[PDB]
Amino acid sequence: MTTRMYVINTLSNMHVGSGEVNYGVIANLIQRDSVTNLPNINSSGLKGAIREYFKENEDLVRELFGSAPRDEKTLPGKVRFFEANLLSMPVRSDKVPFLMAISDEVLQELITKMKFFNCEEATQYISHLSTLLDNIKTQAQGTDFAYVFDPLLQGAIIEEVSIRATCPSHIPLQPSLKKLLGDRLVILSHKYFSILSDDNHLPVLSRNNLENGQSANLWYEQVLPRYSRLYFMLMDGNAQSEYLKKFRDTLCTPSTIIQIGANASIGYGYCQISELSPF
Amino acid sequence: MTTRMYVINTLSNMHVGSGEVNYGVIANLIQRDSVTNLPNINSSGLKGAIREYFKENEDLVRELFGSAPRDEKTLPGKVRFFEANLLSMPVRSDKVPFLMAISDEVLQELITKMKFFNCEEATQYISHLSTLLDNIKTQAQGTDFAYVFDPLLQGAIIEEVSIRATCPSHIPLQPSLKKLLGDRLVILSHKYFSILSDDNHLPVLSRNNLENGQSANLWYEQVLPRYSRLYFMLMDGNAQSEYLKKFRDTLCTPSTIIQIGANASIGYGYCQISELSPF
Amino acid sequence: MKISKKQIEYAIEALRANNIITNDNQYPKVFKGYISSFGAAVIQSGLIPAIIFFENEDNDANADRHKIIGVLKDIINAMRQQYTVTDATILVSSQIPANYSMAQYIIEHGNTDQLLKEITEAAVAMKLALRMYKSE
Amino acid sequence: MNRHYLITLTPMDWFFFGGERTLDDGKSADYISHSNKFPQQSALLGMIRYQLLKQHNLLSQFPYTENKPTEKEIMKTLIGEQSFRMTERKAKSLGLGVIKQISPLMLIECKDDTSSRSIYFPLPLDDGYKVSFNETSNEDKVFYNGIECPIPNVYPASRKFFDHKTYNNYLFWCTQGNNQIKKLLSDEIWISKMQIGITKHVEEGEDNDKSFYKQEFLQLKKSFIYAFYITLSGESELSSDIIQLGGQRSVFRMEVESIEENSDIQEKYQTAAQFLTQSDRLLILSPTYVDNLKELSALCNFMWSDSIVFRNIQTTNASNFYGKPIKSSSKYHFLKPGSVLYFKQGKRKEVEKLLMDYTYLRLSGYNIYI
Repeated sequence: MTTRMYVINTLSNMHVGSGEVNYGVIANLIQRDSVTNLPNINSSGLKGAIREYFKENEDLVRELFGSAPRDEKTLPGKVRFFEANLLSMPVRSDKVPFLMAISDEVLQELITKMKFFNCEEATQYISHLSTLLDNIKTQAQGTDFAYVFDPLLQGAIIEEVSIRATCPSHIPLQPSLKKLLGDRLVILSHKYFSILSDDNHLPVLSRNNLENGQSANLWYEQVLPRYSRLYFMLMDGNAQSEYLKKFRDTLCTPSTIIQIGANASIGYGYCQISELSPF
Repeated sequence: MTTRMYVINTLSNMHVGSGEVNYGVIANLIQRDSVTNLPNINSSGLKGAIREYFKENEDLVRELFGSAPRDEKTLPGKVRFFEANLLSMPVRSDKVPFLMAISDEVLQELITKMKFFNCEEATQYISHLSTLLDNIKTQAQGTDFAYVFDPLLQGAIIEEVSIRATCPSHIPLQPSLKKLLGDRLVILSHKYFSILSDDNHLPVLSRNNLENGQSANLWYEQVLPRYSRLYFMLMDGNAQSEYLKKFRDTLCTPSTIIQIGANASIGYGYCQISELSPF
Repeated sequence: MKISKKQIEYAIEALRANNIITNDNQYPKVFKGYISSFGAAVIQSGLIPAIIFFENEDNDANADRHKIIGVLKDIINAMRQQYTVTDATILVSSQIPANYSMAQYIIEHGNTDQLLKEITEAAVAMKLALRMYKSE
Repeated sequence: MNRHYLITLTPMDWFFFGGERTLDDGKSADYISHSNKFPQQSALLGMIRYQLLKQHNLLSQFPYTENKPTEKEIMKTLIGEQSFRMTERKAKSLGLGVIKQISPLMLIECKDDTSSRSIYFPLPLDDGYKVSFNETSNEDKVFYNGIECPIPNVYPASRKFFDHKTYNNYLFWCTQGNNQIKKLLSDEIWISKMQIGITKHVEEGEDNDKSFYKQEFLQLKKSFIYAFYITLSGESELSSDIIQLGGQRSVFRMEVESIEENSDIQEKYQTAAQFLTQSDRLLILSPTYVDNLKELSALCNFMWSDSIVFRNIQTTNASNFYGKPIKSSSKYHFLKPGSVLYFKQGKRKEVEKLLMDYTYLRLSGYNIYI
C-alpha cells in the first residue's frame, strides 16, 4: 500500500529520447542512467505514458497524476513515479533465439533498492534473491560467469561477447524468480552486461525521408530491444482506495498495453506493466 | 477490433536496406530483427510504403498516417504500424520446387504475440497452434526434426541444410493453419531455420555498373526470397470508421500490390497484404 | 563488421612478413584482386574450397597467390594471442602451427564457426590494410 | 521542558531546489531551471509543519474547505500562523508552535557501521592563505566603496602573494581530520543532471507554444545525507515517514533520532564546526543577513564573502495551498557559508552583537558563525 514494484516487459522496440547533444553517428539516442550508464526511462516519461493511457478517465487522472498543464486549478499528483531501471535485456543466443540477461550488479542494485524502498511483500523476495546471489558468488569464486537454470539451455552462446553459459546444478531458481527476472534466464557479470547494452551493441536503425524518390533527409535511431524488462517503484500515497484499486487492476489486466517511447505510429514502446506478486 | 494481423506475401525478391557498412563481401545487407535476428521490415518502412501507395487519397493519408513531412500543421498518425517479422521462408527442395519453412521458435513467438496483442481471431489460432506445437514437441522428444504434413512430401530435402523432412502421422494440420503458414509447409528446429536464414544462405546477387561496356563498380546485394511470408500487427487509434474501412478494403483487395524496400524500378519488394482469416 | 584497428595492424605486420609489400611501399597489383575475391569465394563456395583454391602453389597466377593464405594465418594467430583466457570463453586461443597448412588445420579441427568468423574478419582487415600501399 | 530530535534526510531520487529563476516565471528565459545545492531553512520549516499536521491528520483536501474553530487553534498550537516571514526577523521568539529551534542544514557522511557522522562544512575562504593586515605605518590604505580599510595582504600560508588564477577555496568542502583538514571537491559530493521535458500535446487543435523545458536535478553521493537538529515542546512525536522538501516532487527518507533533552543544539553545531576556528576570523557557517552591510564593513578589515539570494513562499494557515503561491515580498541577500569577516583590533563583540540581534533568523538556522 506504500511502495510496490512494477515490471514493464516491453512488447516492442523502445526509443525514449534523451534530448542531449550528439557527438557521433546516431542522431537519436536512448536515455541512460547517469551513474551506471544503463538504459533507463525517466519518471516523467512513465507518468506521461500512464496518464495518456488513463486520459479518458478524468477523475482517475486528476486524483492520481494531478492537474493538466496550463490548467489553473494546480492539483498535485498523489502518486509518485520512480525512475525505471533496466532489469533484464534480451541477448542473442544460438541454442535459443534470445536469452534473458540479468547481471549480478543489477541483482545487487535490485536487492538494495528493495531494502531502501521497503517494497510491498519484498522481504521474501530479498531473502531468496540474496540466497541466489550468495550461491552465485560461491560458485563463481571471483571469475567471470554465465549461469543458466535450464539443463537444456546449458552451453548457450552469447554471440556478442562469446561466452558459454554453464548450468550450476547446486543453485535453485524459485518460480517467482522466473516470473520476475524472465524466462530462459542467464546470469552474467556486469562486465559483459555493459558491453551488451552499450551504444555499439544495442540496435541502431537507419531512417529515410523521400520526396518523389529523392532522399530529403537521413538519420539514425537507436532502440531498446523488445521483450526487455525494466522495473520501477510506485509510491502510492494515502489516496482514494477506489481509484488506486481501479488503476492497479487496469494496469495488471493482461488486456492493457501502454506506449512509453517516441515512435508511436510505427509501434515503438508498447509495454505490459505488472506489479510484484507474493513470495 | 483494434489489433488485426496482416500477412505479407512477397511476389518478388525483397531488399530492405539496413544502412550498415559491412566492409565485406555483401555491402548491401537486409534488415534483421533486433532480438531473433530474423529478416524483418521496420515499421517505418511499412508505413512509408503503404503511405506511398495511398498518396493519391490525400484525405485518407492525412487521417490515418498523419501529416506530410513538409506541412505547417502537424497531425499525428492514428494507425499504429508494427514491425513485420518473418513468418515462413521458401527453402529449396527436390520433390517440390520449394517448401514453406517455419521454426518451432517462430511458432512460439507467433503464439506469444497473439496472446499479448489479442488479434481479432486470436483465440482459435492460439489454441490450434499450441496443440500443433505440443504435438511437435511430443513427437520430436528434444531432437532435431523436420516435419511435413502432406504424405507426398515425405523425404523432401532441404538443399541448404542437407536433411530430409519426416512425416509425423499423429499431427494434423488444420486448413486455416495451411492458409496462414503457407502451402507445402515444413516445420523444423531453430538450428535448421537459423542456418537457413543466416547471411551465408540467403540469396546474394552480384551487380555491376557498366560505362561504355567497361565495368565501373561491383557490389553484392542480399535479398529475401520471393514468396516469403511476414506478419505484422495493425492497431487503430481513434481512427474514423469510414477511412479505416476504405483502408482495409483497399489493402486486402487481391488487386492491390505494395512495394516495400529498395530497387523498385527493377521490381523488388512487391507484396500482397491479407488479414487474419476467421478460423 | 566495423573496422578493427588492432586487426589492421596485424594485417600490416603480416603483409610485410609474408613478402608482399616491398621495401618501397609497393605490392604486385594482382594481390588486390586476390584479397577482394577471397571473401566472395568463402561466402559463395565454402571456406574449405576457397582456402584450398588460394593455398595452392601449382597455380597459373601472375604472382604468388599463396602468400595471402600465409598472411591470413598470421593475422589469425595474432588474434589468437591477446584472447582473454577464461573458463567461459568460446574462443580457442591455440596458435596454428607453421608446418600445418591452413586447409589441414580447418579439416583436422572441426569447429569452423570460430575459424569462419576469424577468416572473414582477417580478410576484411587484409583488404582495408592493402590500401595504404602503392598498387604497382 | 523541551525535547530534541536529530532528523536525517536521505534522498530516494534526484532532487531540485529552486532559485530565483523558475520554469514558469514571467521573465524571458523561463525554460531552464537550475538547482541550488541546499534547501532554504524555510523549506525545512514547511517540511516539519507538513509532517506535523500529517501525523495529526489536519490538511486541506481539494475545494478550499474552511476549518471549524477547533482545528484553527489546534493548528495554532501545532504550527502557528505564518510561514517563515522574514519581515519579523527582529522577534525574540520562533513564530511557530511546538517547534522552537532548527539547526542549519548539515552535510553528513554516513559510511559504514554506527561509527560516527562526518559533518561536512564549506571551506573558509582563507584555507591556506595567511592574511597580514596593516603594518601600522600610516600609508597604503584602501577605499572599499566607502571608508578606510587597511590593505589586506594574502600570502600562501606554507614569499609570493595572492594569485587569483589559482584560487579555488570556493569549490571545496571540508570536514574534521586528525589535526588536518580533509578537503572534498563540490562536484564529488553532488551530481548534476539536465532534464528535457515536453508536453506530447497529441489532441487536435492545441497550440504548441510552451511544450519545452529544461530542469536541473542534483543527486547526493551514496554515503551522504542531509541532517538538522530540532527542538519540540508539548511533545508531538515526530515520526519517521516519507517527506517532501520542495522541487518537482522531491522525496526524502526522514529518520528521527532522539538526543538528550539537556542539550541545546546550537553548541552541538558549533562543536562540530570548532575545527575551523581562528582568533582573527569569523567564519560564516550559515547564510547571514544584515540590514546594512555598510555597518558590517565599517567593523572589519576585510569581507572575504559572497552573496546568496533568498526568496520564501509566504503562506498562512487560512491559505489557498492549491493556487499560485505568494512568494516573499523581498529577495534578500545573505552571505555565503564559507565567508569570513576579518575584524579590526577589538570590535569582535560588536560584530557578534550586530549579527545576533536577529533572533528569528538565528532560531530558524540562519546567521550562525564560529
